[PDB]
This record gives sequence, structure tokens and C-alpha cells, in this order.
Amino acid sequence: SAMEIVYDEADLRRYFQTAVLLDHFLDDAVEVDVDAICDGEMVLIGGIMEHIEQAGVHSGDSACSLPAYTLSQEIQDVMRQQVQKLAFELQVRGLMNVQFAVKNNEVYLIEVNPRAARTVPFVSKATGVPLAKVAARVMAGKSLAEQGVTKEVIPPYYSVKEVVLPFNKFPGVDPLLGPEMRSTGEVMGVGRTFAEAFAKAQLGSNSTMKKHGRALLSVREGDKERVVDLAAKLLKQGFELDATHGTAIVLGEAGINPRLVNKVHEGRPHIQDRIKNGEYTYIINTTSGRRAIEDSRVIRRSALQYKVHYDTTLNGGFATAMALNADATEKVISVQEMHAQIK
Amino acid sequence: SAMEIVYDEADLRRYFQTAVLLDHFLDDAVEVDVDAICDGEMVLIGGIMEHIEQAGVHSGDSACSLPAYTLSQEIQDVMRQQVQKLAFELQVRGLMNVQFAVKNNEVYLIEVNPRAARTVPFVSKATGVPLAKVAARVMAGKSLAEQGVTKEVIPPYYSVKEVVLPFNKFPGVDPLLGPEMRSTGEVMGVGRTFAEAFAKAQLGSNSTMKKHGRALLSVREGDKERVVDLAAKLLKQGFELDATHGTAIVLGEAGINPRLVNKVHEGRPHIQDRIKNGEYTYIINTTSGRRAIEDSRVIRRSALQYKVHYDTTLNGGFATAMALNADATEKVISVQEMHAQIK
Ligand SMILES: Nc1ncnc2c1ncn2[C@@H]1O[C@H](COP(=O)(O)OP(=O)(O)O)[C@@H](O)[C@H]1O
Ligand SMILES: Nc1ncnc2c1ncn2[C@@H]1O[C@H](COP(=O)(O)OP(=O)(O)O)[C@@H](O)[C@H]1O
Ligand SMILES: NCCC[C@H](N)C(=O)O
Ligand SMILES: NCCC[C@H](N)C(=O)O
Ligand SMILES: [Cl-]
Ligand SMILES: [Cl-]
Ligand SMILES: [Cl-]
Ligand SMILES: [K+]
Ligand SMILES: [K+]
Ligand SMILES: [K+]
Ligand SMILES: [K+]
Ligand SMILES: [Mn+2]
Ligand SMILES: [Mn+2]
Repeated sequence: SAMEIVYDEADLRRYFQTAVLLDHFLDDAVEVDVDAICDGEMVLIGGIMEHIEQAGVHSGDSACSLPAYTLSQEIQDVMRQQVQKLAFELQVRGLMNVQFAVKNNEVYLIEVNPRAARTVPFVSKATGVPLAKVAARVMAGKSLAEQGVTKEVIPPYYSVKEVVLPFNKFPGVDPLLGPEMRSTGEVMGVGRTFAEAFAKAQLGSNSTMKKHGRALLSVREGDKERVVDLAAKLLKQGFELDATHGTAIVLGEAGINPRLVNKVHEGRPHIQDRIKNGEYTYIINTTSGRRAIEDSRVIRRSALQYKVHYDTTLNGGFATAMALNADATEKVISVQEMHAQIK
Repeated sequence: SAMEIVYDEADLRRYFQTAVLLDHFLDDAVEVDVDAICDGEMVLIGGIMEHIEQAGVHSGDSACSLPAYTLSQEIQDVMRQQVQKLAFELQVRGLMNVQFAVKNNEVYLIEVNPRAARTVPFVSKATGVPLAKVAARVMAGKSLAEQGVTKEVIPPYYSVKEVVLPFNKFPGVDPLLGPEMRSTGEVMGVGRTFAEAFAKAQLGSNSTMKKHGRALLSVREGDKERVVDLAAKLLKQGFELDATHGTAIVLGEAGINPRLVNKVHEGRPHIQDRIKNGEYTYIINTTSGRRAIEDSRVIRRSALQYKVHYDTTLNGGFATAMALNADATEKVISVQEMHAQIK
């Protein structure tokens, strides 16, 4: 009345110790951000952003795309409808932001921020519409209608925003994502395709990701299934794979034989070693659970330490994969050209 | 003054509880049997048989070859000489049998049986010399020279002896080889090459071995080195592989990436499951240590229950591998013919 996610009774207390609003955690859910302007008369949708990282990974630290790269129009429209309702009910006059979660083709409302959100600039840039100015006019007494800004702009190119985290400034921290924001800045990637935009945002954020080498895959239960496909993509891109017992087990059941690696406590060599010897060019590590987390800490610290690009979400992993297809230095475009393409 | 191999002090005691002579166990040594006859004037080497399974697996349960398939002539000549020395010293008059163990190019005596041994019949069949008839004559007073049997016979073909175990009659028993004899009988395989004899011997032993499929590998520490080769030989022959945790680690480091399989405690699916489901056509499982044994019991028992061919020794598995290169149904030969090839 710090945020944590508890999985069970034990966990619950367990947290209590070290310790109030309880909410059901919408697992394996897509997170969405919407910025919109309302003038009491109507509502203009500034932008619908679909996060790369799932709900549970703070929006502030999620990568995102404008326009959505996976959500259905249908569903977006739902969200678009909801905002409007919210707008009016709350009697918004100026900017507003709404965050949703999409679970099983269902739309859940996370929060409503009836002010300017840190997303505004990215949206303005992507769409060519200075939402801030507009909403400012709106607040002063000049309607959207009167402003001649009434129709929702859908760019012809992909705009992906990625973030930068201060982890390297505090080595003692576990460089891992969560419900609480820790990033200091963001970059924007502009592309013809999501993969392209993403590759640029990724490169822009200072990533050491390579297009070749050996990948380390160590994912959680709930991801043990999808990883299969990500592993495939990596193989296709020419990566050689290593895998921790559990995950290896799963891949193999699908036709994928990675090179099994040892957790720290299981033998030498182990991960830390390999990481340390620059055996990997990529690491995909997903964890769920206070302990498992604590138990996988070393993987992340080492990786951060060794300059190995790594992802801590599967959705994050896929985007990285997809981006392997694109070439961030292939084509550059200016903000001006960008806006020029808008109809 | 029921035998057992103890690895350490703890073990020692450990045994002591459950339970005397004490003999250093000659690890990774080749076991050899030698059948000879002495008439007080000379000594006749009937045959030198090299065991496939190493010392520690009772000669009565080991497969063997006449002539040896790996021992050097040098070293066989050393055994030959010791046999003669022993024959004379002990005053043998008739048949005798000598058991040696070879380690690091050194011959060790395991025991002397001053009488007809169970290998006699096989040796006679393989060499065309009826040792029992000869030794009987000697015993009755007709010397080896008088008889015209004074030169060792080394047949032009390989003769392999394989055994049959009654484990299927006692499901409650762990179908594992060791220092105590459990076999009820034996067969013989005759071939142009070791591979061919072995193959015939194995088929004859009612082995369900197949020339294709998926193999399961789960070997002890010591075997971790030679396994790679086995794994490779299996790969060449067109098999697919599965392996448990440690084995997998080793294979990975060698470049072989088998499909990982779960130890029963590890989870699902595990070995029993797979064995039970017909996933395997061959199983190679080695174990050292009373406790390590008791644990792995389940692999061995399922293998047997399900009729999957299984080897419990690395030597054995190699032999099985060699046999993949042969066709036990290709050529047959009568004993008359075999004998007729002897010069
Ligand atoms: N019920 C929930 N299910 C899933 N994720 C949630 C839930 N509540 C919050 N989150 C996640 O936590 C973040 C923080 O929640 P929010 O109410 O937006 O906090 P803040 O005021 O810090 O922005 C969101 O960006 C989202 O990823
Ligand atoms: N010191 C030893 N090192 C290795 N193997 C040995 C040793 N002593 C005996 N063995 C193993 O035990 C078996 C039985 O020993 P042996 O003295 O021949 O017993 P038995 O009287 O039953 O024939 C051998 O065939 C061999 O595999
Ligand atoms: N947008 C958050 C940064 C992603 C980071 N590579 C991670 O996967 O943890
Ligand atoms: N030579 C004795 C039989 C061998 C059996 N396949 C085993 O390896 O245990
Ligand atoms: Cl905000
Ligand atoms: Cl005997
Ligand atoms: Cl029984
Ligand atoms: K998110
Ligand atoms: K808030
Ligand atoms: K033996
Ligand atoms: K004996
Ligand atoms: Mn929020
Ligand atoms: Mn013996």
C-alpha cells in the first residue's frame, strides 16, 4: 500500500516474512500500452503498442512495437473500444494512457494513467503526431476537431522501442526483468518489417548479440514447450546449441539434440565456465520462482559480465531470433521521410 | 573361507555388516583361460581363450574366443610358459586349467584347476583335439608322445563361446554379471573373423540384437572415455542414441549429441518408460559400486523383461558392435569341414 509475484501459499508467507494489494497474476499474457487524447467530445487514439516482453515485465522495461506485431485487429478494436469508454467515464481532458493485458483472446485492464505517459514521445515520433502539443491545445480549449486531428494514424513502417538498463553500473545486482522498472533510457528502431525495426532497436540499445556462434538455452517449465521452436530458428541461423538438463530433455523429445551442459553445482565444466571462456554468443534463460531465480542468478551476472547478449523472456528470445533475418545497417531513413510516407 | 568387490574402506565395512580372504581386484584386465595336458614329460597347450568380459566377470559367464582376439603373442607366450612351469611343479597328470589376468602388459595368475574344466569340450570342438580322450590316456599311462599329440593346435578359424543365463526364470533377480557364476549353458559361434564367430555365438545365445534402431547408453565413470567410440561405432551402423545425464555430458564433449533420457528419479519420460515402450533395440549399461548397482537395477530388469538386447560391459558392447558388421546366416560349415581345415 516494492512488488513481487508469489506462486503459492508457501511463497505467499515466505514473502510475508521479509515483507497490501493482491491481484491475480495473468500469466503468459501479452501486455499492451495505449496512448490517447480525449476532449470530452471524442477520443483520438495516439498509439497501440504491443510489448515484446509479457505482462509481469514492467512496461517501462519492455520492448515494444508500434503497430502491434502479433495482436488481432479484432482484439485491438476491443482495446480501442475500452479506452474510449474509460476516457469519457473518467472525464479525461488531454492525454491518457491505458495498459492492458491480453490473455486467451481476452482483454484485461491493468491500469489507467490519465496524464502524459513516458510512451508519448516514441508514439509522436513513430506517428508524426506531436501528441503532447495537441493534448496541450486540447487542455487549453482547442478540440481535436478544431485542431484537425481526429483520425488514428497507422504508420507504413514498424517502430520498435527498446530499453537500456543500468545493471552494469551495479554489478551486485541480478540483471533480471520484473514488475518493477529499472531502465534509464530507450532507443527506437524503424523498419519495413518488425524484424527489421527490432534489429535496429536491438542494435541501438548497445546489444552484443551476434549472427553466429553457440547459444545457451535454459528455460523454465512453462516455456519448455515453445523453446523448441526458438531452438529451431537458432539452428537454422547456424547456431550450435547447448542445453541444461531439463531443457535438453525437452528439445531432444522434439528431435533436437543440443550439447548438454552442467549447472554449476553439477560439474566441471559448467555454464559459468563456458560463459567465462566466451563459449557463447547468446543465452536464453527464463526462470520462474523466487528460488529458481536465486539459483540462476550466476547465469545472468556472468553473461552481463562477459558481454554475452542474453534474454530473460521467451518473447524476447523470439524477437532476437526474428531479427537475425534482418540487417540493421542495410537501410536508413530519416524522420522526415518517415513522416512523408504517412497518408 | 558368495564373492564381492569392495572399492573402499567404507565399502569394506559396509560389506562387513552384511557378511575371509582378501585379494586386490585387478581392474580393467583381460581374463584368459588356458586348458593344458601334462604327462609328466611334456605339457600340451590345448587352448588359450580370451574372455570378452574382463576379470571380475566369472569365466563361466564370460563369452570367449579361441584364438585370442586382442592379446599379443608375446604375452600369450608368457602365459604358455607359466602353464608349463605350473604343470610340472604341481605334478599334473592329465588335464589342467589355468586362469590368468592381464593388466598393463603383465600376467597375473588367478587360479589353477588341476582337472578337467568346463571349457574342455569347447576347446576340443574348436581344435579338433579330444582332450578328454587324450588326458584320459595319459592318466591311464599312455604318454603324449606315444599318442602323437604334442603340438598345440591353432585353428584357422575363430571359435567363439557365448553363454545363456537363467535370469528370465527369476525376474526378481538383477540380471547383472559379476564374480559368481550364474549361467546354465553355452553355445559356440564359428567364423572367418572374430566378428563373424561372435555374431554367430550371439545369435545362438538367443540374443534379440537388431542391426538397426535406437541405442541407450548409460555407463559408469571409468567407461566414460571409451564410450565415445562405442557411440560412434553405433552411429556409423545407423543407430540413434539416447543417453542419461553423465554419459550425455561426455558424449557432448566428444561431439556426440545423443538424445537425452531421464533417469527414473529425474522425471519423465525416463528409461523404464522408453524401454517399456519399445524405443530401444540395444542397451549398453555399465555400473561400478554396490550402491550404484542397486540403483540402476531398473534398467537391467526392464531390458530383460522387454526383450531388448543388453550388454553390461564395455568389452561386451564392443563385441556386439563388431558383430554388426557380420551376417551369422551367410555361411555355415560342418565340424568335419572345420576340422578338415586344420593342418
Ligand atoms: N495483474 C497483473 N498481471 C500481470 N502483470 C501485471 C499485473 N499487474 C501489474 N502487472 C505488471 O506489472 C507492471 C506494473 O503494474 P502497474 O499497475 O502498471 O504499475 P506502475 O504504477 O508502476 O506502472 C505492468 O507494466 C505489468 O507488466
Ligand atoms: N583378484 C582378482 N582380480 C580380478 N578378477 C578376479 C580376481 N580374483 C578373481 N577374479 C574374478 O572372479 C572369478 C572367480 O574367481 P576364481 O578363483 O576363478 O573363482 P572360482 O573358484 O569360482 O572359479 C574369475 O573368473 C574372475 O572374473
Ligand atoms: N527490454 C528488456 C531488455 C531485454 C534483456 N535482454 C533481457 O532479456 O533480460
Ligand atoms: N557374456 C555374458 C552375457 C552378456 C550379457 N549380454 C551382458 O552383457 O550382461
Ligand atoms: Cl508513464
Ligand atoms: Cl571348470
Ligand atoms: Cl523371481
Ligand atoms: K510487459
Ligand atoms: K500508476
Ligand atoms: K571374464
Ligand atoms: K576354482
Ligand atoms: Mn503501469
Ligand atoms: Mn575360476
